[PDB]
Amino acid sequence: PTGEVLSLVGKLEGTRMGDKAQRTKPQM
Amino acid sequence: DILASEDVEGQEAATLPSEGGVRITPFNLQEEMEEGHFDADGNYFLNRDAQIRDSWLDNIMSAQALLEGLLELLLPRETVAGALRRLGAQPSSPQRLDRLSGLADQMVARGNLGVYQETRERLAMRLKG
Amino acid sequence: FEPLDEDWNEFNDINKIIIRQPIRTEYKIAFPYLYNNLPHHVHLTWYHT
Amino acid sequence: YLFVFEWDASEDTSIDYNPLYKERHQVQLLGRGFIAGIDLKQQKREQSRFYGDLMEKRRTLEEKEQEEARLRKLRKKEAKQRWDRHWSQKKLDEMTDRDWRIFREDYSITTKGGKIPNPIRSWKDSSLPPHILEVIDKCGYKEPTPIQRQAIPIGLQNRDIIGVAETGSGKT
Amino acid sequence: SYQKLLKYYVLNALKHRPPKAQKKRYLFRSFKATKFFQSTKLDWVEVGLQVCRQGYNMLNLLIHRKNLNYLHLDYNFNLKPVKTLTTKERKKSRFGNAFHLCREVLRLTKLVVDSHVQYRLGNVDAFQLADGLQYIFAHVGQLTGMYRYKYKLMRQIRMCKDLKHLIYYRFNTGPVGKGPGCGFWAAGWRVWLFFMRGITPLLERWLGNLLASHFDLELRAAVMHDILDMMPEGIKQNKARTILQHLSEAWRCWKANIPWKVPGLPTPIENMILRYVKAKADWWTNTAHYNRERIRRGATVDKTVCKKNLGRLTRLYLKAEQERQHNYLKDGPYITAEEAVAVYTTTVHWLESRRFSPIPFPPLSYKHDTKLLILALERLKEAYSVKSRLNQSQREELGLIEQAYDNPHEALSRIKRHLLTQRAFKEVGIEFMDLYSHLVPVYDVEPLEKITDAYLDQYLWYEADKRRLFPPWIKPADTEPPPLLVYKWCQGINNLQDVWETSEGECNVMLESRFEKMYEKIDLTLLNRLLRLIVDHNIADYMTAKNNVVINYKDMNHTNSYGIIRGLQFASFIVQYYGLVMDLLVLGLHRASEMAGPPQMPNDFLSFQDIATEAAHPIRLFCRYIDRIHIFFRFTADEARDLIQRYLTEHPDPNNENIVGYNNKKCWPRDARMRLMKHDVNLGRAVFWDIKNRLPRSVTTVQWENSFVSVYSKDNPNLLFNMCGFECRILPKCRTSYEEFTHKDGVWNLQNEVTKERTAQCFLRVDDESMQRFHNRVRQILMASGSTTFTKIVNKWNTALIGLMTYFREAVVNTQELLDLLVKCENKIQTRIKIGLNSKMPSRFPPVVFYTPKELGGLGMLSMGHVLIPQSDLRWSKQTDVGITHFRSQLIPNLYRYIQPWESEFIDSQRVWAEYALKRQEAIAQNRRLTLEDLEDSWDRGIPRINTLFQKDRHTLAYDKGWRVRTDFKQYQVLKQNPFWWTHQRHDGKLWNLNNYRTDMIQALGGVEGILEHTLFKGTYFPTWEGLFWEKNQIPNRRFTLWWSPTINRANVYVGFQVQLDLTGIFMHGKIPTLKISLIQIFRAHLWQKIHESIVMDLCQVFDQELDALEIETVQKETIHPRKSYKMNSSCADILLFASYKWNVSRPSLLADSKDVMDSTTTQKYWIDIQLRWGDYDSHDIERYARAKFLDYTTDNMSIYPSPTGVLIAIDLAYNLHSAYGNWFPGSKPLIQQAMAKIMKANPALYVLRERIRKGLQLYS
Repeated sequence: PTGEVLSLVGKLEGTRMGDKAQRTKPQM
Repeated sequence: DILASEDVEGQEAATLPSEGGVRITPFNLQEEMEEGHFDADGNYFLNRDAQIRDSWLDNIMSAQALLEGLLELLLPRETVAGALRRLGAQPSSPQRLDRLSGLADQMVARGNLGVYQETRERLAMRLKG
Repeated sequence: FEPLDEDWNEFNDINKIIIRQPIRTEYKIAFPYLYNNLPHHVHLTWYHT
Repeated sequence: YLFVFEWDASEDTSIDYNPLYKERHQVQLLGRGFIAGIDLKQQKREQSRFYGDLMEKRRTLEEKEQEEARLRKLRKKEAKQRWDRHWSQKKLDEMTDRDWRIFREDYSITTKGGKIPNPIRSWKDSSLPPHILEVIDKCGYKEPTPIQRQAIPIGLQNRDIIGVAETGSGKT
Repeated sequence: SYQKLLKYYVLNALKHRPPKAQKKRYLFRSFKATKFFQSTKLDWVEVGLQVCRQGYNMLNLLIHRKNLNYLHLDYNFNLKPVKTLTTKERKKSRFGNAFHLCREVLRLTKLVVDSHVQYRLGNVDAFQLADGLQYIFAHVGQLTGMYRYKYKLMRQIRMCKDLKHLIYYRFNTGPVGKGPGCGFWAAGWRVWLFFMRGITPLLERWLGNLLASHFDLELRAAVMHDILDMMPEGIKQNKARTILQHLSEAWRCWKANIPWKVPGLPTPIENMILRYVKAKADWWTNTAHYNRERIRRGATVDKTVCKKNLGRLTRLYLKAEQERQHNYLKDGPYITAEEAVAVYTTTVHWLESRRFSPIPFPPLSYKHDTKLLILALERLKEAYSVKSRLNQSQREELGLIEQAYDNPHEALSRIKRHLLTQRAFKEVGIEFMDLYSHLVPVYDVEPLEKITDAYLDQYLWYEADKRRLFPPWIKPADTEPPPLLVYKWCQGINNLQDVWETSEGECNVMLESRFEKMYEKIDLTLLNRLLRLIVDHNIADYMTAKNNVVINYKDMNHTNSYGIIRGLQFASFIVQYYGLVMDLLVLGLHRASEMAGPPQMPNDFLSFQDIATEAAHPIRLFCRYIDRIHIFFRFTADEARDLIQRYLTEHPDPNNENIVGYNNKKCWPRDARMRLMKHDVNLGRAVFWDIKNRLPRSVTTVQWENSFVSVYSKDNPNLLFNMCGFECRILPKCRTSYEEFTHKDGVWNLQNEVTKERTAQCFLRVDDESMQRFHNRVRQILMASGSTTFTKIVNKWNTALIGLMTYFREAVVNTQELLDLLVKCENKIQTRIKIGLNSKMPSRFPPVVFYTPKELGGLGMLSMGHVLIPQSDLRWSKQTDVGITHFRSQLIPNLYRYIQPWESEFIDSQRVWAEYALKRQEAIAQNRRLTLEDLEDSWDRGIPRINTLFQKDRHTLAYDKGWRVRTDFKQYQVLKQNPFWWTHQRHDGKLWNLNNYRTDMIQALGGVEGILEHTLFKGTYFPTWEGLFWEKNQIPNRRFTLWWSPTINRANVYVGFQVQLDLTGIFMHGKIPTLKISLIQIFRAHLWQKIHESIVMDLCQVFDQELDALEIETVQKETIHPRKSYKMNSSCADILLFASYKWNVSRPSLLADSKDVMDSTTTQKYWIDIQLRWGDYDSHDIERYARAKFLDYTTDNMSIYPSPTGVLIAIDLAYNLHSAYGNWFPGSKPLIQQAMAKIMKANPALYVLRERIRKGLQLYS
């Protein structure tokens, strides 16, 4: 963990694209 | 833009370099202005002239008496080096060979070069004139 | 050693190639001109004593 | 068809999953050739033990006795050679100066001076008077410390001693 | 080790060459004839001692030759300074590396000699000697520091290490197990002898010489010498001050493309001047092309080099443009009369077949002139809304624009008068946008002409949208983003009649191409003749005579007579209508009439009347983005065979040479890209030739080298196309494996409209050009100066990352090289900040410095990568009246999971717009107006967004037609780069949401209290965070460094090197001048000693009052040394108490510990010490600090205390903590707790410290 951002190749198995994406409510 | 030594508001002197093996920072920006310099916003820019790179530094008796002694220790028509050869032939006489080598080295150390290929008669002419 | 991307043609059709036994590197080294494409700077080894 | 002083394991070659190349079936050369440097008795142990059967099948009936006599001569030469044992299975009268020097090297002791005497190997092998041995036996010292083993003969030869060791190793 | 030794042996065998013939070499024979040398016979050990002592004497003479009295050379050749150096003493100690190399060689030699001296004294046996020589040649690198001085020597170590391995195991079989000793030192001896063979003459040469734009300038000097030396003295004294004046003037006139001519000049000296100018011009041209080819490949360079090279190639392209315009004015029109009449009558027949009505001039009042003029002024002020500081020529432009706002009818009258009258125009300036790969022009127009051209642009697009001038296959449209264009193209490929059935030899052909030199080959007279059919003749003459104007670059003026001016407002119309004339030439009138359908009932994009007119022709899909065409053919067997026969009739191929030169997609694997079967290659050649025959080369030109053909047949499993930056591979379900259904990103599942079953799969990738453009943008971000703050660089990085991801949403996950490039460029951006902090590279650095949002004082960085938050960085602490409480709260969330895909957004958009249509139909019949109650369930859902329905500017933005191609052509008018060129927020809405990213960023970083431990907040004495504000987008570098000083200046960040500041106890790890300049300003005027003495005096005033309650007879303030406040090796007592009769003392316990059991060791003297602390993030626990300092200072022979019973009080100033540890007499512990509470709440010296911290951080509340 010496900084060192790692590549995302092969590090997504159960994570989708639409997950954890939320929308806003109409204001007033 | 570059900052001077007057816009620093509170430099002080360098009391002691170290205590207990820990190096003490001298509280002034003199050495930082010697190594590099400042801009108007307070960034630092360092000089980069280190060509050799120095990889260890990055991480820290009279001459007449000499001639009389040599003419005493020589036989006629004999070189000094030949006398060394004969008196070194443990040798037969360690002490006189030691004395001869010492007088030869005291003559070499005074600037007289090539005294080994020197006969007795030429040293006698040197002592005469 | 450090080194000193081909399209599908009519010539390298794998439907024409019978794959029976796998061809290895020592086959290319013992016989440098039968199984090699672009054999530039190879040297011919001794056969047998 | 489509700095680091060690060498890394990723630089290795011959990582090939072939039944022919992992077991490359090295030669033994008529049971006569030997691989150099690797121990000859160990090479005779790790052999296929097949050509020995070919020997004892194809030698003459007198040649089995010839092979046995040659092996007995070789074992006689080996027994003349070994007569270089370890000091734990040797006696005191046969223990040569090289064996005493290896015995001094085993317990990490070294001595300065001329003609250092032989140290003590055991209490049954020591040379103390028997009443001192009885007192030491009653005190409970089963095995001597090396400072005892060296300083007791030098202490009995009336010599001045400088012992370099720390407190708690049996200097007293 | 075997394989590497065999590698070295093969290299030495291959690199062997026979030695060169020479005279036989005898150094010692020439040494023997000299009388200064004698010969003798000596033992080896004696001469081995003589050589090493002579080498020691030589190095001693070389040390004390430069009068260096402070360097001591040990007898084992170890060189050490005797004291701490200064600046000049480090300058005078700069020897070459040959010195230290000879030092280490003589050290090795003395080890080798003394190993035998250890033997011949009777210490060791020869059995122990041969092992010792074996360890030396094997472990040179471990016993000597010679490896740091020569790097190629690393070859010599590992070889000697590899020979170390083999022999050992070849020694270690049988009864031999492990342990020291082989004794086979020769193998390590030969390698170092062969090393000394090469190192010897270099060191001899060093001792020998120790003990004893410019090329063009030299060429110009040689030319001037050749000129001036030939002339005699009376002409030498004249032409030295005669030639040099016009010598630069001729070069300047060449650079400005001015013909050089002067009267009264002889011809040979004129030819010499011409040769000088020609040679310097060739040098300058080669230098400019070489400097462009250096920076094209990504090599770093100074910014001034790029700024000069852009001007050099700008001048060269200006000279090329003035050449090609002169070539057009000399060669006449390149188009024949018959081709012009043919395309003219073709346009006539197409406009008669569609019954088009021409666009008239607005007579007096169209009743929409005001809306179009306001939209034109808003588009003109769209660029000037970026920055609030402008130049004077731009202030005049904004003044003219505001005068057009204030009096709109006079502005409309001026526009209409310039339309009806004006035909001459002011000169247009030219500049180039410095893209690293492709030069692109930006034009500068007079603002009074620009307002007229913008109103003309608005009026022409508003009339062209109403009159239905453009067929729907002309792309881009206002309603479709280009990924939606790709998706509708894939659905149009899927929904054809039996497009995948190839059982009888059918074929699919996908052509993509670009009209080469579309903008530069438009004749203006032909443009006027084709433009008079659709608009008024005065409007056509206005649009034609505008292009015939002079273009200027700062010294150079040239008129324009061939090619259109692309930087105009209305020029976006000129691109789109003339390409429709290309639609008449490639597609044909019959097929375009079938695609566009009747004028009374026009067809949709990629739709037809019936299936018979759809499949009755092979030309059955067509699309054109601005210059790139994309065509799709369906062939039967006999048509394809006849087309191949018609191709091979005029162009035979006897050797099948059309395979070599076929453009093919290399980003896909070989089973994925096009297989080059001979029938398919011949069919693609036939298709491209049949398309090329329909276009006259004087009008436009397509090229095979920039085109692509993908053929699907029985022998090709898949189809390919590049469009809108997307690489697309279509692959059938029936031609592949079974049902398996593994969900992957970047995969569009294609289904039929009628049967609604899955028929094919579309695979998406990002092309190479977009990745190279992104890497160009990364390199432009990396051209930031050192004075630029970090927040601007992070904002540019975030802008580039959003502009990449929000266009390439689904395709980034599919490609892996872009995922590697993003992480690599992210580490380069982080390293750019890490070097800007300190010049030395840190071992570790937290991501929480970068990814903290700007509201909490951070940079607000976006994340595309796998970054982990390690443990013991999410722990935080708090102090209250009962003591100190600690609390404990992982990966940083990324951007791609917080963005919707394309396909689900398209399905959601279709569903919400269908539901909006049904609710609108139910709302009209019930006499009901739609409100926010009926549309709160589909908020921010759909392309375009539903938010555009509730805007105030409905009647204004409803009149803006043709905005997408204008938004794309904004890049030719504004000098800044344009991210989000494919969208506009007022029309399509906002297509993403980034507040969840900040929410999960605050949540994932341990909370606000977990973040603020790194931020020096507890030194500022603010009880809450919510009542605070920053002094005002950007943060300075000094304030950023002073803010993040608790997490940068740590022991595990800059390992090993630590120093202490003079007047404080602040320990700096490494050195940071940008933090030292703040630490001097805050801690000035002996503030550390003032705080220490203030706490001492306040505690002495505490012990002065309440005297009889503790049985104190005398309080004493000790004579504190002025260096005691910051010395930390030892300490002394500060306040001493004398007991009246006797006191009981307890065991040493903490300040918060109340379990006190006192012993019988009654003492009279009691002592109190005050210790201050400046801590960091990993070491700020004041309780264990007080305990460790008490157990250190009371258990050493260096500190002096008069009493064995006392207490040590430790105060951390970086977090404002305080604790105590030691002995206690009765009544003292709650008194000292309340006293230290009152001190930490009401010390004026601590108040001065905290207000100086708040002044330095510029943080208020």
